[PDB]
Amino acid sequence: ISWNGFSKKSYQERLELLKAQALLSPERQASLEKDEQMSVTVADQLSENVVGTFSLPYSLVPEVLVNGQEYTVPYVTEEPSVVAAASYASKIIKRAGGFTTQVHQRQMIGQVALYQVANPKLAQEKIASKKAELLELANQAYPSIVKRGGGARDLHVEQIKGEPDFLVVYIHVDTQEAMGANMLNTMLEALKPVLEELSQGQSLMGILSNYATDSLVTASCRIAFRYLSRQKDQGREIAEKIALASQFAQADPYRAATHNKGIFNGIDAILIATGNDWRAIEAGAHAFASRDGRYQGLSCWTLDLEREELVGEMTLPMPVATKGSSIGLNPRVALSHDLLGNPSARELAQIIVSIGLAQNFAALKALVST
Amino acid sequence: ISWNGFSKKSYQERLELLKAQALLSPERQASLEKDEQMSVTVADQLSENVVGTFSLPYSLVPEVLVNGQEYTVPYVTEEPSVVAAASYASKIIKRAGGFTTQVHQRQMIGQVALYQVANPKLAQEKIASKKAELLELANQAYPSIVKRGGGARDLHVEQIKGEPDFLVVYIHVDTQEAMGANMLNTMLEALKPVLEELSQGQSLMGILSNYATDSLVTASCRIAFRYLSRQKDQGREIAEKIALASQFAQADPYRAATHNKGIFNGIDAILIATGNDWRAIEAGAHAFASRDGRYQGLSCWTLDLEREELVGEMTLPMPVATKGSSIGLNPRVALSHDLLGNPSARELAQIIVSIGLAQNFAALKALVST
Ligand code: NA
Ligand code: NA
Ligand code: NA
Ligand code: NA
Ligand code: NA
Ligand code: NA
Ligand code: NA
Ligand code: NA
Ligand code: NA
Ligand code: NA
Ligand code: NA
Ligand code: NA
Ligand code: NA
Ligand code: NA
Ligand code: NA
Ligand code: NA
Ligand code: NA
Ligand code: NA
Ligand code: NA
Ligand code: NA
Ligand code: NA
Ligand code: NA
Ligand code: NA
Ligand code: NA
Ligand code: NA
Ligand code: NA
Ligand code: NA
Ligand code: NA
Ligand code: NA
Ligand code: NA
Ligand code: NA
Ligand code: NA
Ligand code: NA
Ligand code: NA
Ligand code: NA
Ligand code: NA
Ligand code: NA
Ligand code: NA
Ligand code: NA
Ligand code: NA
Ligand code: NA
Ligand code: NA
Ligand code: NA
Ligand code: NA
Ligand code: NA
Ligand code: NA
Ligand code: NA
Ligand code: NA
Ligand code: NA
Ligand code: NA
Ligand code: NA
Ligand code: NA
Ligand code: NA
Ligand code: NA
Repeated sequence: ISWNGFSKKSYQERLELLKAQALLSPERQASLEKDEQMSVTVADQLSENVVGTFSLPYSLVPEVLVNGQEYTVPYVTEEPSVVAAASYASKIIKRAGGFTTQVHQRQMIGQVALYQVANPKLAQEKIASKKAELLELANQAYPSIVKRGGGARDLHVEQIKGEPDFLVVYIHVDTQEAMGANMLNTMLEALKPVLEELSQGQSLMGILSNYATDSLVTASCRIAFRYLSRQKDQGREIAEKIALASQFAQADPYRAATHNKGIFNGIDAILIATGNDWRAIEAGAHAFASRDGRYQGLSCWTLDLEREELVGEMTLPMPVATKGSSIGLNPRVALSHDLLGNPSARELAQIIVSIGLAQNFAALKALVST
Repeated sequence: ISWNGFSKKSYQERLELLKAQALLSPERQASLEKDEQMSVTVADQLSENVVGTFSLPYSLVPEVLVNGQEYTVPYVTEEPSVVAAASYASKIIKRAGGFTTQVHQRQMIGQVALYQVANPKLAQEKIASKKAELLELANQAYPSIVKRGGGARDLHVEQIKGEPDFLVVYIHVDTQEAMGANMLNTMLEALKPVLEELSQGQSLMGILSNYATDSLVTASCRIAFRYLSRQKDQGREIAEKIALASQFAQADPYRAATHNKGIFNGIDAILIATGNDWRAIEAGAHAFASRDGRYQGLSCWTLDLEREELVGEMTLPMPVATKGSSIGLNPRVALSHDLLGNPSARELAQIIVSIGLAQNFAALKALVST
C-alpha cells in the first residue's frame, strides 16, 4: 500500500495507514494506538533515583530497502526534519535498488591491561603460547554462551609503549545476540589471576572495548543520476557536488564532525527505538573516523561516470543487540523489534548502517542544492 | 536537607524528599508528580511521521558542586547504574570541594567551502582584507542577534589541500543562548555570492561546524586521598590506579573509546534532560579526542604526591543551548532548566563538563578497585 501523503496525514490517519499495512499484531497495534509508555515502576527498575519518565517523539521511516528486503524503520528524535530527511532519502534509494550491505565480523573485544611487567617480550610469549587454555578458562567462566553456540574465539597480546608501558591482552568473543559487557566483564575477571601469574605483572582493569573493530558493517547504494533530478544534466551536477561534499569531509575535521553528526541523527534515533546503547555506537564510530591519522567523514560518495551513477559507501562498528534490559522492559522497544520483523543483531546492524548512509545522503543533497 | 537513602527510598518517597528540598515551583512539582509527559500533539510538531511517543527514565543526580554552587542534576538514561555512579561520584567530589570550571570562549563556527578557485592565495588575500564588510553583511542578514548583544565577530580563510583543493571561509559568531544552526545557515547564505565573486570560485555549501573549538570548557576536581578510602594508604593505591587508568586511555584507542563512552553516559543523559542535541556534542568531543594525531581519552587524572591529592581535568567543546524547540515544547525539559535554577548556556556547559568528569571518576574507580 502506498506510503505517500503519510507525512501530511494526521496522527490518527497515519495510525490507520500503519494499521492498513498490517505490520503489527493486534496487541502491538493497540499498544501503539493508546501510546502505551514504559511506566514509572518499570523505569524505576532500569535506572536509579527515578522520579519520573521522559518522552520523545516516536516516528516511522518507511521503505528502507536493505538487501532486497523492505523495512518500516522506527525513529526517536527531538530534531525537526531529521525524520523527513531520512524518509526522503530512503524513497530515492529504494527507487535506485536500495542498499547492499554486509557484516564482515560480529565479535566483541575485551581487554585486560597489565603493568609492572619486567620482561614484556617474555610475558607476551608465554601468554600467546597459552592461548587455548586461556580461551577455555573464559568459556568455563561463562558457560551460558557456549551452549548457545558462542564464546571466546581468539586472543592476542600487544606491547603498548608510553608512561608507563602496558601489556594489553585482547579477547575476541562471539556474544551472539547480546551486547556482551557483563559477559566480557566476567570472562576477563576469570583471566586476571593467571594473566598476572604468567606476566609477573599487576592487572589494572578488565573491560569491554567500545572500539568494536570485530563488528564492522558496510552499506552501499548505487543511485542513477535520473533519480536525483529528472531535469537534463541536473542529476550529474547534484551527484558531482555530493562527491565534492564527501571530499570536503575527508579534508577538513570541521566538516567531518558535522558530516558524521548528521549520520548519527539517523543512527541514534533507531538505536533509541531499539533499546540500544547509542553512547557505545557513537564512541566506536567516532574513534573509527580517526583511524587513518586524521578525523574524517565516515562515509564516501563517488561518481561512476560511464554508468552515470552516484555511489555511497560506509563502514561502521555496529555491535548492536536484540536482547537486554531495555529491550525486555520498555514496551515500545519490544514493539520496534516486532515492527522490524524481529531481525537478528546482524540484520539490525545492516539496517542501522543503511539508515546512517540514507541520513547522510539527504544531508549532503540539501546542503549542495540551489 | 540530607539526600542519603534517596536511592533506596521509593518513587513516592523520593518525590516527597524532592518536595522537601523546595527546588521546584508548585506547578513544576505537580507536573512532575503526575509525571506530565510531552503529548503526541506536541511531539507531532517537533518531528515528522509521528505515530506516538517514547519514554525513558528521568532521574536525579544530587549534590553536584560547581564553582561553589550546588545543583540537583536531571538525567535521562536507559542504562543500569549510570545514575548511581554519577550520584556516588558527585558526593565524593563535593566532600572534596566540588568542581572548578571555566568557559574559555563561547562562539559558534560556520564554514563556506569554495572550489574551482584558480588563484587560492590571491582569493584568500582579498577575502581577508574584506573581513569587516563581510562580518557586517552577516550581521545585517540576521539583525535579531545584534540587538541581543551577539553577532558575527571574526572571519578567517584557510587553503585546504586535497582532491581537489578547497578554500574554506570560517565565521565565528556569538549566538548568545541559542545553538545557532539556523542563524549560521542564514548568515552564511548571505555571504555565498560575495565570497564567490571575491574568490572567482563556486560555493559548495555553507554550514555550522559541530567541531566547536570556539566553545571549549574545562572542569577540574582535586580529591584528597582520604576521600577515596578511609583505610591507611588505600586512598593512594586507588589514586595511583586511576592515574594509570588515565594513562592507559592516552595510550590505547581501544581503551579511549570506552573511557570516552563512559563520560558520555553522563553527558548525553543531562543533554536529553535539557533538550539539547547530543549528536552534536558527541561529534565535537569525539573529534576533539583525536586532535593530537591519535584517538585518546578526553580527560586526564594525575597525582599530587606532596598534597596527597588525585587531580582530574577535562576540556570539551560544549556549545549547548537554553532556548530551542525542544526546550520550548517538552514540559519536562522546561522543568529540568527550572530545576537547575535556570542557568545560562555558559553555566549549563560548566555543569555538563563537570558531570562528564564525575561519571568518568566513578567508572575508573570501579574498574581499578579490588
Ligand atoms: Na496530527
Ligand atoms: Na489526529
Ligand atoms: Na542508571
Ligand atoms: Na534508586
Ligand atoms: Na513522576
Ligand atoms: Na521521532
Ligand atoms: Na557477538
Ligand atoms: Na575498554
Ligand atoms: Na560497543
Ligand atoms: Na568490542
Ligand atoms: Na570486523
Ligand atoms: Na557486526
Ligand atoms: Na558496493
Ligand atoms: Na560533507
Ligand atoms: Na554524532
Ligand atoms: Na551528514
Ligand atoms: Na536506548
Ligand atoms: Na532505549
Ligand atoms: Na560503533
Ligand atoms: Na562500538
Ligand atoms: Na566523507
Ligand atoms: Na552486529
Ligand atoms: Na528504553
Ligand atoms: Na508501546
Ligand atoms: Na527480537
Ligand atoms: Na539528514
Ligand atoms: Na538534513
Ligand atoms: Na519505587
Ligand atoms: Na512508590
Ligand atoms: Na524529525
Ligand atoms: Na509529519
Ligand atoms: Na500513538
Ligand atoms: Na535516568
Ligand atoms: Na554563542
Ligand atoms: Na560543517
Ligand atoms: Na555543535
Ligand atoms: Na561551532
Ligand atoms: Na574555545
Ligand atoms: Na562554551
Ligand atoms: Na585546575
Ligand atoms: Na581509562
Ligand atoms: Na560516546
Ligand atoms: Na569513563
Ligand atoms: Na535531546
Ligand atoms: Na530532549
Ligand atoms: Na562537542
Ligand atoms: Na559540538
Ligand atoms: Na585519559
Ligand atoms: Na557554552
Ligand atoms: Na525533547
Ligand atoms: Na513534566
Ligand atoms: Na531557561
Ligand atoms: Na560511570
Ligand atoms: Na560505571
